[PDB]
Amino acid sequence: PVARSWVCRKTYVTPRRPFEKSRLDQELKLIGEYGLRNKREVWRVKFTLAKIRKAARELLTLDEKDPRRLFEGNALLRRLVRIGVLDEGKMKLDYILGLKIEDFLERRLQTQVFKLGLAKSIHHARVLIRQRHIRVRKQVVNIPSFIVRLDSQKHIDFSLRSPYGGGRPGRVKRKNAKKGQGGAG
Amino acid sequence: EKTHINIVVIGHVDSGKSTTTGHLIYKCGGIDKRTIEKFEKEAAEMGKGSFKYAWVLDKLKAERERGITIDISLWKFETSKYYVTIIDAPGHRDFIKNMITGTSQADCAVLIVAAGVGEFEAGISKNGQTREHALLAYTLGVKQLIVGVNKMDSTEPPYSQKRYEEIVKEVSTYIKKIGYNPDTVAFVPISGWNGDNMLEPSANMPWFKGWKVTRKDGNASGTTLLEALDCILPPTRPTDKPLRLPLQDVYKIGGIGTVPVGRVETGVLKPGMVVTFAPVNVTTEVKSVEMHHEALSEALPGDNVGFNVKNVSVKDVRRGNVAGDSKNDPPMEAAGFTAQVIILNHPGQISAGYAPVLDCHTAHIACKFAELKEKIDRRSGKKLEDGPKFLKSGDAAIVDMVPGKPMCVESFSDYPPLGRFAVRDMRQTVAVGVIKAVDKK
Amino acid sequence: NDTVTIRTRKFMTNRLLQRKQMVIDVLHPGKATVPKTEIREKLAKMYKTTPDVIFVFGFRTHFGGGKTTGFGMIYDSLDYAKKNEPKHRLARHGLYEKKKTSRKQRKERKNRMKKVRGTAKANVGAGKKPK
Amino acid sequence: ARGPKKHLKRVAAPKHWMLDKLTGVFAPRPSTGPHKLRECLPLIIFLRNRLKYALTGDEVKKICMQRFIKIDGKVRTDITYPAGFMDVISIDKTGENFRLIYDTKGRFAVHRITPEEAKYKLCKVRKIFVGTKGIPHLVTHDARTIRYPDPLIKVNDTIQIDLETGKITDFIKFDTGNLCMVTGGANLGRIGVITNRERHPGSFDVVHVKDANGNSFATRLSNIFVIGKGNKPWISLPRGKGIRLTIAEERDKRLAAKQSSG
Amino acid sequence: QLIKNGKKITAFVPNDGCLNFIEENDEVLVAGFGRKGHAVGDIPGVRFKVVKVANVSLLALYKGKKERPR
Amino acid sequence: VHGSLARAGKVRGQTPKVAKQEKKKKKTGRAKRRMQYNRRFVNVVPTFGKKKGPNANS
RNA sequence: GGUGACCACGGGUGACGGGGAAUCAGGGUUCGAUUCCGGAGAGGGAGCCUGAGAAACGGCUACCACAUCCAAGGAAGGCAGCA
RNA sequence: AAUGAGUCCACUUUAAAUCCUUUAACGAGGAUCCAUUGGAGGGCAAGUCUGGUGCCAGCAGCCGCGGUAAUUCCAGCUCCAA
RNA sequence: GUCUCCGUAGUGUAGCGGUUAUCACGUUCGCCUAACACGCGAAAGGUCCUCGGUUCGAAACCGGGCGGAAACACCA
Ligand SMILES: [Mg+2]
Ligand SMILES: [Mg+2]
Ligand SMILES: [Mg+2]
Ligand SMILES: [Mg+2]
Ligand SMILES: [Mg+2]
Ligand SMILES: [Mg+2]
Repeated sequence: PVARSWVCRKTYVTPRRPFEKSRLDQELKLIGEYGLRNKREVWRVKFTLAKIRKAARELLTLDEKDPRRLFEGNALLRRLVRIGVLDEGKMKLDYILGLKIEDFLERRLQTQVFKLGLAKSIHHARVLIRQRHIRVRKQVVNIPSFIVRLDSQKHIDFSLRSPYGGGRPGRVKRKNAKKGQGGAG
Repeated sequence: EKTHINIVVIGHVDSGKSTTTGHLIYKCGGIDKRTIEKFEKEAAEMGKGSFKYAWVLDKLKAERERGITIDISLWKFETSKYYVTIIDAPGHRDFIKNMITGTSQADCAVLIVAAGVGEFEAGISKNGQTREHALLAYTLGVKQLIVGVNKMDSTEPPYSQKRYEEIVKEVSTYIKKIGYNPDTVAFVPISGWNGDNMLEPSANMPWFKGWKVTRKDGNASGTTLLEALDCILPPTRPTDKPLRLPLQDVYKIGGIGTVPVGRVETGVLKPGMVVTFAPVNVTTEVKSVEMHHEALSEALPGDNVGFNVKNVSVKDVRRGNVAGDSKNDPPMEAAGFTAQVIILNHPGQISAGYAPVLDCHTAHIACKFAELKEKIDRRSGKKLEDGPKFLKSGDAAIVDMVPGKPMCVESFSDYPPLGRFAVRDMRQTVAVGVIKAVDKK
Repeated sequence: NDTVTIRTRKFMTNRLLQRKQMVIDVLHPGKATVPKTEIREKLAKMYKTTPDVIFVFGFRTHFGGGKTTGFGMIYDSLDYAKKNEPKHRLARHGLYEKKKTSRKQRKERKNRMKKVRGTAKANVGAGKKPK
Repeated sequence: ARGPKKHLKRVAAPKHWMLDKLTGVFAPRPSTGPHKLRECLPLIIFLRNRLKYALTGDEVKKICMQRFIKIDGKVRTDITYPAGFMDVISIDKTGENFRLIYDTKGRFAVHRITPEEAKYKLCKVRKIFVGTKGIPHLVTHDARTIRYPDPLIKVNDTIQIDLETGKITDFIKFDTGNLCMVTGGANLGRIGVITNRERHPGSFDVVHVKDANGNSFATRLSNIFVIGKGNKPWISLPRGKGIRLTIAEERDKRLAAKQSSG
Repeated sequence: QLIKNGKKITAFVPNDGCLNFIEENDEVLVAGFGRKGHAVGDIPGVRFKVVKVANVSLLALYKGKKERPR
Repeated sequence: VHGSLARAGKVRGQTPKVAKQEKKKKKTGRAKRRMQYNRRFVNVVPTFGKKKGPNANS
């Protein structure tokens, strides 16, 4: 019949137990520190790490010199150092199990623009990114969860159309300007 | 193309209204001959052989068995000038509610009174249905009336001429006080069963010369009904105003679902947009438009059309509801409204607490008088005294009306056909008037 | 007009249809997706051809403006263009007309010709009265 | 079903056709021809997804009607003709010639070849038999049959066949130490030399083949197709030389290619 | 009485004044009370509760979101 | 039946109807998380009380 | 003669089979009417013509159950296709 | 100062449209362009606040609350979870 | 739409063209007990579904409409 795809998967897992005072504060620490909207996206990155930990753990139980362990071993190590959460010289499967979620959270675009100084605050960063102001390479990106790679980290900058790089100021500046010239000769 | 109008045939009890219009349909070519030939065999089978012409419109099994018209019958034929729609009314005392539905959704009316000895003297009486039929026609937005003297062959001598002259003056002496004009209305001799002078001049009527009517828009002269039917004035059609549609009837047709049938009086109805019903507050899109089993693209005012709705059950919408476009202002329920009415006849008095039955836009429900706000004179709306106490016959009064049942009406100042209504009790019309102010819900 | 440049890539000639195929990317820095007519006339100037045989379609604007990628069709002759081209593009440029009736009526006409057998007068007269 | 099937769902199409999931629901469904539909390329995909000459199905319809596509020396107007293995797809108007040979990953690859190397074709004899009046016949891996063959050709050998005549120009005997190509299964598309032919009465024979790099693999006899005399292949082998490389070394091949091109 | 199978069951009305919202001979969407055909709380032998009446939710009537179809 | 159903909705009828006071619109989303993160984490209270709860009714 | 406690035979299934889905230490437990493959059916049965291929039903014949038109003499049906 | 959600020009898309992406002119100070659904005795995060009701109404998946000073019902306020 | 029956304290429901009352209740209520239980003491409770017509005045005599219960038909 139809030529659809219906290939979808959930990107997060809810906690087994609700209402732990320890877990609620730990997630709220991260949400406030990294300026996140809700607990789904701290659960999402946690789910991402768990999938990486599960894949890394499976390879570790796999016998050494196994082609699959060798091929997929450097495959996941290659992309972990590409995004930047893993040190260039820390290229061992053991060191992956030591990864946390803070490093996976600071690679976010909202965090990097704040750290780059383009934004005055982590929460300024989210609204700045969402308002189509920042760009990576020559592409404007309006998603805070855009993880950046080591190569793309330097290119992060203001978009040309935004009232921070090129000209063309915002409407409120124009309306204020036209009101000023309309109030006098 | 052809203008769109409506004619209702009304008269006394057992006056042959359905027989006369059945004979008219046959002459004009509405249906063929063999089917009528098949009705006479069936009619002769049960026993009533004189009711064959009326078997065309009296389709109901109980109507034929009991020999009495009970329900409205819609039928189609074509004149030589435009498109004409006819309805059939019971004309009985018990079914007074049923003629009210049809006459509200009726442009022109045709009153017929039998000329036979005994049938006429029963027609003119306190119990006579002809007298309140004319008043109900007047109060339900019918401005054009044709009077027809039926069954001259029954009376003795056949074709007396003087008897025809007498009966028409008797009805004319009643329309004078009703408000109609004898000059504007048309008078014609017809035969329900004999079958004379419908399409061609009758060779048996040398005494008849020709009727004439004078109106502000011109003159007209003729001999049979069709001359009057083609010389009537087409009414105004306020198409620019928001659409309203009272629920005449609802049917469930296999394969297309629910179909509400009713007359359009304002606006234009098409397939495509969404409509809202006031008393039940259901919002649905119109599926299709058909009248007389013929498809349409638009529904001009004055069209008795049957539109199709989707995702609506039969019991959800019932007869008497008003359907309007949701994009324009849709009708709501009215917990109260302010209406002026005169009093026709009442042996007793009116006080706070009396519950008559109000009939408007094919809706018939009993309503209370919350309070008597003010009594005014018979005409021109001139204030006279304050502090109403009791109401009698022959006087007007404003009043606030709070019906318990859900209901929807529109002010006469905006919608003429919707503001026209009747108030009845004791199987007599006791009040006639229009609604000036309404309260939305 | 001041800052609108046309670049081509994946260019290849195929005399299979006597045409040369390419995918073009426009650069409208602060402008809306440039209309196909302007691309047609500029792409013609780049390839030295009259701007009535150039065919372009499939123009998708990237997120944030600037680059828009489209597909380019050029031909050696307008004769060949009428020969092997989809009819919508010919209708888009006005060289082909589809002044027809809706498919629903065509099916009804066909079914109604199925009811009448043989007689050409009624077979061609099946759709006259039920207009 | 009540009769022959004449549809092919897109998902159910062979993998080596390399079709995607979103363009449509159906697949070319190749017509009957010299090759089975699981190991054939319909002309529609070859001129749309291989060479990108045509964009849609009707565009490849026009090119076939104009009669420049010439398979195995004959013009073919069928949009879904089953091309098959080592068949010469000659398009004379463009001057390019293609020999349809599997790549290293068991997929048919675009193999441009010289015009004079398109005048001949290799073929695997499948059944040898004698007809009426004592005339020996020979049927190949294609549905092509010839009469009066050289009596030294046995089953599962290779015959050097030239186009436009249909005669046997030469032949390759099936023997140990002969270069071959695997035409089915996991080892499909691997060029190697016969090392051992073990036989199983009542069942399929298994042959052992060693490639140039020394890797040894086995397959069924029905997936063998000898394309060389000892060591020297008789056809221009495609890029990769029919050598199989594991997941380890194409990765570093990309990195080397990327680094050189970067 | 269930419109299918015509069986008679007792359904609890789970609010403070929603019984007044219930009159005679109406369609009510009854649901299980909570624990799979078992009696809940101090109510003896009642395993069902009413959810909707006259095709309008009992919660909406309780909170005044929408009123009876009068 | 005992016919004791006449008391349905008793207390809810008796309860005096006090209207909700109008209040400032509450920040929602990331800002709501900002408020509660600032409230409970980045703050120092010199007053004692043995870590009383967020809804102290002192 | 053949089959059966290594469960024959019979009965039930809210049983179309499978690829697969949910849950997820490991082992498992449920679910697969549903887009891919295979089967079955076209209201219930039965019987056939043509054709390479049908026991076909957007083919025919008959019966059963429903049901349409009729001038009552007859005639025409199969949405578990899209709406 | 910045912005979209909305109106809305054109382009683009498309068989023709629509939507999306582009891109004009408007478009935010209760930025009233107004986030909800369930809870606050324990399990289980959150009140031993105030006003009503008084084994009644009712709540309560389970323990249990209510018979006049209800941390549990009906409300207000305030907190909690997503 | 046609018709048929029913409708009276909150139920259980007498009634006379001059009176809607009683009754088992149901409740409020003094009556005892911390609270009960148990029993003891009076009440309130009605547009006679609603609107009228007839009558000197009707709940009932009649007519209407409303709702519940019974059927009968209703195809642009
Ligand atoms: Mg089954
Ligand atoms: Mg299945
Ligand atoms: Mg079958
Ligand atoms: Mg054949
Ligand atoms: Mg069959
Ligand atoms: Mg509370």
